[PDB]
Order: sequence, then C-alpha cells, then structure tokens
Amino acid sequence: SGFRKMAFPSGKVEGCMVQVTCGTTTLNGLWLDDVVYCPRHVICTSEDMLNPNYEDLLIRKSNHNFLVQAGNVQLRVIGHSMQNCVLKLKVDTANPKTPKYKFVRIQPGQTFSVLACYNGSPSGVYQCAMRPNFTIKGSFLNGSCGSVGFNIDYDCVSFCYMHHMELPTGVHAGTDLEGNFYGPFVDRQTAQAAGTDTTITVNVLAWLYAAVINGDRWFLNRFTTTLNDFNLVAMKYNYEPLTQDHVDILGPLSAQTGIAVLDMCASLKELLQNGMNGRTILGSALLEDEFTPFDVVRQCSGVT
Amino acid sequence: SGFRKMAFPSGKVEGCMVQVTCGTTTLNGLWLDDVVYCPRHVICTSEDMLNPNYEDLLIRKSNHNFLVQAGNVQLRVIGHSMQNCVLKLKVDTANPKTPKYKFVRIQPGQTFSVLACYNGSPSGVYQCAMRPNFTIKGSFLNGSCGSVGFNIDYDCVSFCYMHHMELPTGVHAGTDLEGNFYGPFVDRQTAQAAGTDTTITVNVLAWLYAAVINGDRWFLNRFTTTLNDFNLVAMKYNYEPLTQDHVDILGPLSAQTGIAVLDMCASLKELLQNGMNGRTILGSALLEDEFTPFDVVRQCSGVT
Ligand SMILES: CS(=O)(=O)NCCc1ccccc1
Ligand SMILES: CS(=O)(=O)NCCc1ccccc1
Ligand SMILES: [Cl-]
Ligand SMILES: [Cl-]
Repeated sequence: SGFRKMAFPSGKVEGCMVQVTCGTTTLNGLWLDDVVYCPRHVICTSEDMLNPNYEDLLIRKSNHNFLVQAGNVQLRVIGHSMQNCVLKLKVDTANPKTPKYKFVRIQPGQTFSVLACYNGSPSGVYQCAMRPNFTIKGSFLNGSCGSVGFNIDYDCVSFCYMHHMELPTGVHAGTDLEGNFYGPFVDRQTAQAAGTDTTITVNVLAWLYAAVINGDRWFLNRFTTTLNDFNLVAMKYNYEPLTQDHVDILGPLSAQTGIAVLDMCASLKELLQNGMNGRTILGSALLEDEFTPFDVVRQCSGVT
Repeated sequence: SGFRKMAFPSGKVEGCMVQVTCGTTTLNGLWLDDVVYCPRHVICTSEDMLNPNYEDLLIRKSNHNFLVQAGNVQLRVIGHSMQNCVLKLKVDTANPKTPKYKFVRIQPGQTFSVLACYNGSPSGVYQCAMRPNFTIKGSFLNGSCGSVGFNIDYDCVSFCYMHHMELPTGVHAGTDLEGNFYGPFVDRQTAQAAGTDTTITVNVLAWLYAAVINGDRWFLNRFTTTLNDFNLVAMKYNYEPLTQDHVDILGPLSAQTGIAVLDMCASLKELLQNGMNGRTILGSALLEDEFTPFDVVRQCSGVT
C-alpha cells in the first residue's frame, strides 16, 4: 500500500551523461552509441544569447572546439551537426553503457523522470509532467542544461525531453531529442510568456482512483455526471476538457474499484465546487495531476 | 530555479539489488561485496508470521535453501547468519558493482531515497523521511520487502533503511542494515499501532526557506517569535518542538535570505494559526516536512 510520486530508476540514464564544454560554456550531454546530444546554445556566450544566429555561430566551431568528458576521461569528437535546437557530436567510441532507447515526442499531460545533472554528474531524479502550456515545472540551476527526461519500458529508455531554458517566471522549456521545442519557445534570451497552466483532468482522475485503491474514500460522493456537464465545470476551473479517449484510458482503474469514470468525474466536480475543507488525499491538500492512468496502474501493480 | 521532491540517482543501488527466495517466499536482497542482506522473514510462511521464532525456523534452513539471483544468474551461498532482523548470506563472489558504502542508523526527520524493487528488479525511486513515530510513508506492494533506503555523499552510498512491514494503517516499518527496527516495531503479523505522526518542524522551516529562494514570498509576515512562544504553537499543532540545534542547522538558509530563523518561525506560526487561505507554497497546499535543511542547501546549490 501507499502511493508516492515515483521516478524511474535512473541508472541506465546516469550511464549516458557527459560534460560538454564549448569555450567558457559547460552543460550536460547525452551519450548514446557514438553520438553525444546537447543543447546547441553550448556554442553561445550570454552575449550571444540576446539574438543568436546558430548556423553563423557554428561556422566558428570545429570538432576539436567541443570538449566531451565521460567520467574523468575525454572523448574524441570526429563529427558535429545541428538538428533543430540540438548538436549531435559524433565521438570515435560507442558509449559502452548505451541502454536500449527510443526518442519519443510526448504530448501534454504525459509524465517522465528527469535526471538533474551538473558537469555531466547526476545530482537527483524527480517525476515531471509536460504541462498543457508545454512547460515543465522542474528543478534546474545554471549548468543543468542538457539534463534529460525519460520513461523506461522494462529495459528500453524512451528519451522525451532535454532541458534548455528557464522562462522569466521560473518554469522550464526544452526539446525532444530531435531538438524540437515543446510549445512555441525558442532558445533566445527574449520575452517568452507561458500560456494558461491548466490542470491535467485525466491525471487527477487517475490519482483519485489511486487514492480509493489506497483507502482514501472520504471524497467519494452520491453523484454521477456526463462528459458535457463535467466539462462545463472543468472549463470554469481551468481543467483540461475530458474526452472519451481519456474515459477509455481510465477503464482499467474503473474496473478495479467498480467506480464508473463518470461517477469519479462527479466526485472531482464536487471537490472543485466545495474544496477539500482542510482535508487531504494521498497526503496532498490539492488535486495532483502528475500521475497518468498508466503511472497509477504501474505503481499499484509493481511493474519493474 | 524550481524546487522538486528529488531522490538520489539510484544507479549505484540498482547494481546491488538481488532476488532472494527461501521456499515459496521471494523478496529483495542487497548485495554489497560478498554479503547479501535481506529481511529474516524470507524464511517464513504467512502461517509462520503469526508468532515466528526465527532462530527455531532458521535451524531448518541451510546455505543451499537460500536462492540468490543477481540478474538472471544464480549466486552460490557459502554461509548465512542472522543479525537482529536481517539475514547476511555470504556468497562466493563479491558484487563487482559494490559502490563505496556505509550503514547508518538515521534519526526521525532525516530524509532518504527508496529504490522500490520486486524480484530484485527496480520499479521506482522516491524520497521519504523517517517520521517522528519511526514509520515511513512509502509505496510498497507484496514482494517489495528488502527494498532499501539510502543517501549518497558524492560516491559513497549510506544505507539507512530496509523495508520489512506494512502496519494495518498502511504505513511502513523497517530496519537499518544492522537489522534493528526503527521504532518499537517487530517482524510479526500482530497488533502494531503507530504513535502520533507529528510534523518535522525544522524541515518545514527549511522548505519555507526554499520557497523564499524560489520566489514564493506571500507567507512572509511582519512578526518574529521566541523558541518558547513558537513551541507552544508547535505543540498545539502536533509539530515537533524546535531546539537551538534546529536553529543552528538552519543558519546557512537564514544567511542567504537574510530572514532570521525566529522570523521564519513567526511566519510558520501565522500559517498554522491562519491556514493557507487556498494559496500554495512551492505548488503545495500543505506545509511540506520531507526536506531537511541539508536537502534544501544541496538542491539550491546543485551538489552532484
Ligand atoms: C550560453 S549561457 O551560458 O549564457 N546559458 C544559456 C541559458 C539560456 C538558454 C536559452 C535562452 C536563454 C538563456
Ligand atoms: C513471509 S510472508 O510471505 O507471509 N510476508 C511477510 C510480510 C510481513 C512481514 C512482517 C510482519 C507481517 C508480515
Ligand atoms: Cl546550463
Ligand atoms: Cl515482500
């Protein structure tokens, strides 16, 4: 029993982290097979970051300008290319610790683990969601750029995020491993406001299911609702609209607890309209939205 | 910027997890050098768990009865001994992935990471505190026994916890790696109630410091207090008493933010007496107590 915000075991990713230095700028890179991936702004001075033309800056950079250190050992750079907002540095040595991996672009609402790194060395691991405004709420200090987000299916690491940026509001923006920003963000020291950080409704519902399973029952009410009625309340409370695709995904949690999805929606509706009245659910005083239905099934079944 | 509940990178510990089977019971063991550590109740049937005499049960167990599997490879058991509530199985092969390690008995209020494991395979990592009643609030299903809690100082893993038990209230009890239970708990299927789960005051204060650093300011008030006045309010709210040792430990956070510890105490006092009024601090609607002062310094400075 018990339900915790849980990250993937990070070992497989720890084995991929390197330090990348280009001039005076040091950040992290991801070493998979014989390629190091890092944010392209490794080539920039803080002065370059105002209006950087990256192709122009990269003309002044050769293979030997990129310093790649894995542990306390230098890697030989034998090729470099820009892909979107990432540099792919080819090195003359395959990472002997390359796990099975995929690059995946996630959707808003999807959760992933972050291995926070400084100088190619892991400091910590935490669980995040891609927010509906394509920001993440991370923990990232200077030097943390190139720290990655990932999911693991048994032995295959799916890399979904690389850290590039803090917005002036202190939320985080980054790319997939093809170097494509989540959301409208660009890697420039310029005005970039996030949109509405709405609540991930399907995730709240999953976590209410996790609560019931784990014995937190008090919020269960006498009501049901419809998707249309629930969505009117969702809109008012800056909750993402619930679709039948979300209902479908919650099916296994519904089946276990014998609580129909629409009934759990009616209990969420009452929680939105009446608040917690100083009560807690799985040790939270607010409705948690960084557990997917898949996360809840995984944790409550014990997949490894 | 940003402040997250962060676990230690788990790789070094993942390299130590094995499966231990004794008869029909499978749980996890920790393989350090040429010793496997596991909960002694590996020898028990659920029928044995009612009033187990462990020395008597262990007479019916030889080296070959303990099945130790590291990955998909069997280890040869060449010796076994009971230490308190743990079995130490000597194996004929040092764990080639043994990190630098210490066994440490932590105090209530101290935080640690848990690598949740099933059949010797890691499922997840999360951050816990030893509660003042010597329980932890974990995420542990059947098969998770022998999952360990740890801190890391650079390259040295300090092992502080091994998982043994769920209490009927669904909170968790276990041992240090010398097999000594935290708190009064025993490894028996019997009546065991936890005491008062008080709030770890020094940890709340640290997290209020983390909040200020990260730009959450709204709760800062116009008041100060004394340890004696604060402690009267603490008592009423089932907060641990604050000592001058706690004040001393918060010194570095006080110095950074130029907020005297007693001033932060006065702001905590007002939060206890007036509530959050529907507001949040570092995305929490309640006062978080699972960050130590050391955790806050580590995360806010970026130790690796
Ligand atoms: C090259 S640096 O040392 O000055 N750091 C870059 C951080 C940054 C990334 C994207 C946009 C704004 C800033
Ligand atoms: C030996 S088992 O399969 O039945 N599981 C033991 C779990 C347990 C541990 C301590 C006290 C009560 C129960
Ligand atoms: Cl950086
Ligand atoms: Cl178990």
